[PDB]
Amino acid sequence: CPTHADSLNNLANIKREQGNIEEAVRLYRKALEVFPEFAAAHSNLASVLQQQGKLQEALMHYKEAIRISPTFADAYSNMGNTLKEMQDVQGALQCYTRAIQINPAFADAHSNLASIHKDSGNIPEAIASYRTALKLKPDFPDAYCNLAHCLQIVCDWTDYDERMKKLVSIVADQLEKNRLPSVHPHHSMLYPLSHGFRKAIAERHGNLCLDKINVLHKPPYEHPKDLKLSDGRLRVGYVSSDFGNHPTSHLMQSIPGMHNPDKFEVFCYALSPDDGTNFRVKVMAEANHFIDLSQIPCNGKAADRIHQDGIHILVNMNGYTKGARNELFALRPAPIQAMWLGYPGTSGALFMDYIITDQETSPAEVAEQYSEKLAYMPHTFFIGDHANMFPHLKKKAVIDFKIYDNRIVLNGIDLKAFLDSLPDVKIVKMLNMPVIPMNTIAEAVIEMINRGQIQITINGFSISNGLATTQINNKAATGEEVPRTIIVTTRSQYGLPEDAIVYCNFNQLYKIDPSTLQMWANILKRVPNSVLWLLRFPAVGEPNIQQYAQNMGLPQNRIIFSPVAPKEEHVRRGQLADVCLDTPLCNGHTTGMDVLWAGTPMVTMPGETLASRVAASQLTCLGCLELIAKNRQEYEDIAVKLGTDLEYLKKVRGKVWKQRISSPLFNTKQYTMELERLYLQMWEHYAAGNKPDHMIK
Amino acid sequence: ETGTTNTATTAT
Ligand SMILES: O=c1ccn([C@@H]2O[C@H](COP(=O)(O)OP(=O)(O)O)[C@@H](O)[C@H]2O)c(=O)[nH]1
Repeated sequence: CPTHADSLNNLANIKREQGNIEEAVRLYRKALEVFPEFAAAHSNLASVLQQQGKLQEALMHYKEAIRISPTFADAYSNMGNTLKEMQDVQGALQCYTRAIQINPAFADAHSNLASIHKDSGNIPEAIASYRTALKLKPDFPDAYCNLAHCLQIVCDWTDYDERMKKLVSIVADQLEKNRLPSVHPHHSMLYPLSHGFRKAIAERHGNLCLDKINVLHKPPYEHPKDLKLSDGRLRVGYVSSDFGNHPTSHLMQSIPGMHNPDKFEVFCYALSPDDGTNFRVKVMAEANHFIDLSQIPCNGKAADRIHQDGIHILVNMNGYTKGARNELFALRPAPIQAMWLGYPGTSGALFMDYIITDQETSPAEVAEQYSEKLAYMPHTFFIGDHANMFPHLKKKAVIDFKIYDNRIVLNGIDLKAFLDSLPDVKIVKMLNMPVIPMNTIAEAVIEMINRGQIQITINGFSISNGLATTQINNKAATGEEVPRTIIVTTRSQYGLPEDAIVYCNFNQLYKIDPSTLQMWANILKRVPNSVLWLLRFPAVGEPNIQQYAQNMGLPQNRIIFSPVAPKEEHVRRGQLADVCLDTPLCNGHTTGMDVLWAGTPMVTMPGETLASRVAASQLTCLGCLELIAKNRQEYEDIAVKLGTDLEYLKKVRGKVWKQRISSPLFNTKQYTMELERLYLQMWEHYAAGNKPDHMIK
Repeated sequence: ETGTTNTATTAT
């Protein structure tokens, strides 16, 4: 009976909306028994099968729906969503374009296609497709919120106030009606949502993982209660999609090797395949055990593998970022599970026990913002591998082209050896600073830069144009290897003025909001002899920032844009700036470490979210509390003072340059020991039969 | 990875 099957299908659509996915599946299946050739039911069943992670089975049913009904546009668009999740972008594109070819007025298909454009980096096209979707279906939370994120990426602040109001309205309505918020947890920090909303958004996304592990029907795992089977060693497993050329490896790649093999056995669980970089080689070589879970796509089998290794503490380095397999944590194969380093926020999830943070980043009085218990590292939870990756930047020299520390810079592993070969190096007190006078050698270096030559040879030493590192050694440029040559970096390479203050910020532009640019405008207005240095990150955001700046009263030539650079050049060119102005909305995190390694003071204003407080935690560990502002007023005054009181700038820059070495900030050895102590407090607490509690001391 | 929207088809 058609009427019987219809009722089953329609009831299943209702169960689905209510979050009862298992019951939905049951009813779609009953519908198909009654009426086997029921296209709508095949397509709808396939949608919930996708939600349970049964992708191949979903594809089978979409194809069956389309065989039955060749112009079934819903089935094509839904099938594309499945193909997208399987990383078959071409297949998804073919489905969406077919669906729109069938029904040009199909809003969902326009929004789904826009998501491809967005993920491919084609923001103007994503924006155009999202706008079409919204024209067709004005009430469309997914399209609206993804559109708002596109606009954020390119700094389009048109009707920004109304935009924020609507985003919060949408999230409020979705949370009240028990639906999945269209704002992604990782983006929630960018909008004026309450802390309550932000935790709930994270919590509901974590519950998606549960839908996928419930179908597995696995019993709880039995966890070890002693270290006997591991000979007294604590077994730590690090789980990451980012073992390879990714910011996460640029921060912690040294840590697995620095764990004490007497007290710790380290397991690294890669969620990604080998990208062939030295980052991946290193972690694979230095971890006690390296397990490629990208070869075990079934989450049940992967979790089983983790459990069979006997892991005591399992560490989630992804959170809600691309490549995550949080289903592994939802299965709970380890007694203690902790969030660490990779994701700047709470999981909001029952299945994570601890978040590894610090007092500055996550003060006890805001513990309500987190679903995990706070586990404090003693200084900052943040770490970077800069001392290992870029030791060529530990020392520098300059050329007296007239003395400036940041107009024409030379760095190198072999720098001192080269300076010896010279009979006229002046040493200036400010360690100290070697200055090469304007002689024949200095002229040859400067001519290299002016002529855009790749490299020259002086007294047998190779001296490189800093813009040409990839042509000389591609591994040195990515940070996979330490450069061997003496490298030259100049303000002239980036069109920076030789005789003015350079304020920098090298973050992705999405971190900038109107309030932020206004603050920067004010600073520049008060330091007449100054520019702001930003990146084309992405390039299409540049004319927007320029418009809004001009609108705030700044001529165009006060803001200088540079392309995004290879990792090594990005860190090295930070030495050319006087001061970095951190973004209060979401701080530089990796980018903050990058700037400080260069010796560049960073002005920050910590907010209420974890992501807005990281730079202050880095600065506190570094020992520069004078760079941390308590409000916008102080941020502007600190920045203006650094730009106008040149003796104070010299002092503070010297303080950063010295303390990047003497403070614990870049000390991976000390960091690992402190992390090990925290791991133990976690373990002894559990071994004494206790549930997780704040480790804040 | 940007989320997508599944379309539910009602039987009539
Ligand atoms: O010109 C540039 C600018 C940035 N970066 C790097 O690009 C990444 C930016 O990632 P993300 O936005 O996640 O940084 P975070 O938010 O942690 O500061 C970091 O590894 C930077 O070191 C780079 O290699 N070249």
